Amino acid sequence: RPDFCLEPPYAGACRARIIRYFYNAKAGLCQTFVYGGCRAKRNNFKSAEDCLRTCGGA
Repeated sequence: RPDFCLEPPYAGACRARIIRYFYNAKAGLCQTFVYGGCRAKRNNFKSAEDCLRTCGGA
């Protein structure tokens, strides 16, 4: 699995409330989180499908 998928979700410092997905590697699930709109890291997807396609293979 890609290393960036193992990183914790990153809201960042900005003040928007944008629902995004991250791969939760303990759960083995893509989950939602609130992204603030700046400085996104890579474990931050616009859909569950994109998250799972990227992060959701061994």
